[PDB]
Amino acid sequence: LMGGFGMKHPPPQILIKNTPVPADPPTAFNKDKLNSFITQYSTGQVSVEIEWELQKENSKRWNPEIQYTSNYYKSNNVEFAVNTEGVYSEPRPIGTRYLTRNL
Amino acid sequence: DGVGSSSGNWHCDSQWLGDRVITTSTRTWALPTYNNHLYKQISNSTSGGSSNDNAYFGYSTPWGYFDFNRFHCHFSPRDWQRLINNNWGFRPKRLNFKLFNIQVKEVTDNNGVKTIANNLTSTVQVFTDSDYQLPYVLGSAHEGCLPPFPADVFMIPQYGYLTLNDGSQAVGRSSFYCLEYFPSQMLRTGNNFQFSYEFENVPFHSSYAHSQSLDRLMNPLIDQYLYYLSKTINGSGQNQQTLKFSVAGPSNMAVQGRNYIPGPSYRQQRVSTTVTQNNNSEFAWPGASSWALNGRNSLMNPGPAMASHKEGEDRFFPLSGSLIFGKQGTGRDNVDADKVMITNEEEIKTTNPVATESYGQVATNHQSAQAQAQTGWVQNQGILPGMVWQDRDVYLQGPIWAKIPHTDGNFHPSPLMGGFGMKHPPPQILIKNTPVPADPPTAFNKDKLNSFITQYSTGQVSVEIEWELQKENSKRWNPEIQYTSNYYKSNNVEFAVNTEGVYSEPRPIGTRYLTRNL
Amino acid sequence: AHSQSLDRLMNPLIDQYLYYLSKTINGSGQNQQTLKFSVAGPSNMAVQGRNYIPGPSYRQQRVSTTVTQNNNSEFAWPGASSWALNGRNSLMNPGPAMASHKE
Repeated sequence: LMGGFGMKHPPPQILIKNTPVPADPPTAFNKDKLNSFITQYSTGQVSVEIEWELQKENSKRWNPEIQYTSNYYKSNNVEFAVNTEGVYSEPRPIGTRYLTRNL
Repeated sequence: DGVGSSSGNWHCDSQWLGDRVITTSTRTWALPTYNNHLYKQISNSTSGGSSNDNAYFGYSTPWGYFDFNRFHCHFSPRDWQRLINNNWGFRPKRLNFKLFNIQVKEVTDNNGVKTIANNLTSTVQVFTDSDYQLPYVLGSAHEGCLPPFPADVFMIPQYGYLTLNDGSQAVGRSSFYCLEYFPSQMLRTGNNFQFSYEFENVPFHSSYAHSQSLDRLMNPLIDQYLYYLSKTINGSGQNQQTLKFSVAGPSNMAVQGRNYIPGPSYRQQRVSTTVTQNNNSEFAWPGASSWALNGRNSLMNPGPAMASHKEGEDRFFPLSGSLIFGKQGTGRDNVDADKVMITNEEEIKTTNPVATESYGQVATNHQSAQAQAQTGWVQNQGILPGMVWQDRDVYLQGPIWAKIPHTDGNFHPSPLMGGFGMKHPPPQILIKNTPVPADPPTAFNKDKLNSFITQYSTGQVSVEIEWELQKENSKRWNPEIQYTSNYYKSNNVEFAVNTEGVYSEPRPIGTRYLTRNL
Repeated sequence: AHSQSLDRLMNPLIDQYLYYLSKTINGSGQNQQTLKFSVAGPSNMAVQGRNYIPGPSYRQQRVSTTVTQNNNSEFAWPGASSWALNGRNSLMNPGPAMASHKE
């Protein structure tokens, strides 16, 4: 209902955890579990590539279509570009529907 | 191999085939340094020990060991439910053990602030005792097991043993085992350990109850062709004597003849969970069934497997004859009855005598015209040819196996506590992190180095067991009893984690639900 | 021989996860009754649970090689353990193998 492609078996969840490394155990044995651990974190890179299948416009329309454009008028910033403080901001939501087909 | 490559993957799954189960488990362990790398000759005289029954002598070692032999280590509550509801019996077949992803850490404590650093060159040394040349600790049900919940990190328990003694002194037959005196495998980060083991043939543990008792084996419709002595008295009055006989039949059972008799019994004292019904006195030690060995009275915990109570009376339990488990976070000493988990043995009422009752009754004397027939009570009955019994039941919290002591003879060497007795159980895995000494002095000294680096190690253990199953063949019509989670709403989920992150098992789960014919 | 006894099979360092009934009496005085439990451990052995028990026994009469410590009477035949078969009392020589003396 929100949008997208419903699937019985969507792409699976990737769960990640950094394994616990405990601090020094006491010398005398204790039944209880170890609640003292080393403060720790991890870092890396993820690559996600998707292969998409396209359906090309076959339209026999005469007059020109509507398209999505960046309006030319001058502005303090560039849309879909970084700020002066280094902040990336998307100005407006972009739908998928511009080209037309016959009903 | 190397520092930056992992020694092994985490594999925790369990796969159910038709006749066979394979349960893999993986945990994270932490191994400290024990006894400052020393063997310290522990004995009762070190602290207290003013009673001869409590006298002991032994040695404590820097080594530590893996004890995985409780059931909750290898089974989740769901894999246990799936097991005991669908199957009559089981037994282990193979065992496979792995140590991997070892990490050794140095600790420096200065000015109260402490920095834990990583030693890449340090080793940890581990061996399995395959020839059973060491005192076998595992079968005694001591703490230190792999936690039941896979997310817990557990400490490895210290190894130590006891030998002969007279009081606290050592008798000349006492043995001393140096564990350094065995070949072991030394592992750095990037080394991994493994071994395989095959369980010797053990009879299937029977997970079933009986759908008929031992004293009703009979066709209720038909008479017996054998007689009994019904009437020894002609009538009231003097000199009235006759021998009348009668066909044993459905009208009068319990006088019929039958081919088999219930198992042996050693009576236990009866104590009620209701407070006021118990006596006002201390009967705990004094009124308890014990067995004496060499002047020492060893109280008799779990003895011959016997029905804990009779019929619908659950108020009472045998003093020492039942297993008692603690709940989560239960205190050490003087725990109230509500925090302990008392186990219920009543499933064996059919083949076994009640633990708190006499096995039977025997005639004391010869009767005669002068002498009346007098009968005494049998408190204990050792065995008779033709007896039939069953072993004590298996739980999630209870031990999987034990070691049958090597001796000239043993009768039915099934462990009194529970599980699978074996002459050659799966071997002990002992582990120690090798000593790294601090800076030696410059001038040579004869004495051994007593100054070491504070150090500990960490890693993962994988233990997979291959189990053999005996499937239910039952032709019963009506539905079985099964083990269920009761549906009613509650603040928490049973066999699930708390709000503080604590995992707790609410109740002990026996193995016996399905029934078979006696 | 055996280098360890049957009632010491255990790790002296570690506790048992099984309990026993330690205290049946709340305190001195009337109507004081409670069931207290305790972990069986190195402090109190001989109350621990254990998987095996010692062999069978048929009691024999005790007689001392020191003369004066024995009783003054004839207990040889009368006070001796026997087994009767078909009206005959066969005195029980070497029966179940049992330790001759204690400590």
